Amino acid sequence: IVGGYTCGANTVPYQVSLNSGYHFCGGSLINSQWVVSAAHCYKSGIQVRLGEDNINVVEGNEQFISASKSIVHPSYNSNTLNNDIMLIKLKSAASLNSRVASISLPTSCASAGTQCLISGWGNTKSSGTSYPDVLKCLKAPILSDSSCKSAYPGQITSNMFCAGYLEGGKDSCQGDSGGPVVCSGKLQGIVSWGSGCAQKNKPGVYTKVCNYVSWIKQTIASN
Ligand SMILES: NCc1cccc(-n2cccc2)c1
Ligand SMILES: [Ca+2]
Repeated sequence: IVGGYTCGANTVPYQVSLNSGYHFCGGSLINSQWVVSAAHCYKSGIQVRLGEDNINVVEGNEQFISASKSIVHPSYNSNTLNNDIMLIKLKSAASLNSRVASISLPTSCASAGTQCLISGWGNTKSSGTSYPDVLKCLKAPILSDSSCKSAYPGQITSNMFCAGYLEGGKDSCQGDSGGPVVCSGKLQGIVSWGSGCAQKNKPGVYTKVCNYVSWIKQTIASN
């Protein structure tokens, strides 16, 4: 997160860190056994880390649970990043509490102008490289489809939306991938892609979660 703020420990209780020897992506806990992330975060040997603030220090509220299965969306295209969504099942159910909690799926899509919270342990620099230990947060509005398409000609599908600031300075970044965009207490987006970070006229692009609720529910119901 570039141009954000320190969230505060366990203030984003649905935020997970995906770890394969090191943090590599964010995710969102959607029930005791399931995490939603980006398809471009797919790899084998994933441990889901819940209740994290400082990802380099065991602070006492963590739960570390290995993935038993990952399910990349059947229509994910890694070239265009269309359908950039994946489900991860935990080997055992997380113990839910005030600091480890699921986030609700949307019942409808959120409109341009809606204020959202984007979070993660990604790069905090727009030019350089600096990775934080503690969770960073950014309040950002959803941008109009037209402005999103104008920013990225030929690249925005119906499964994507832009959020952030066309002036730059405030954005998600490398390592925030797969993490949450939460608006009005619903998971509306997944950190997906962009062109660099916090650059003028290059806002963050996010997987449009409301398009996938049926797939998520049915997949969970049979797996
Ligand atoms: N600024 C949007 C964004 C989201 C997720 C990742 C990246 N990124 C990947 C490499 C460099 C930036 C950007
Ligand atoms: Ca920790």
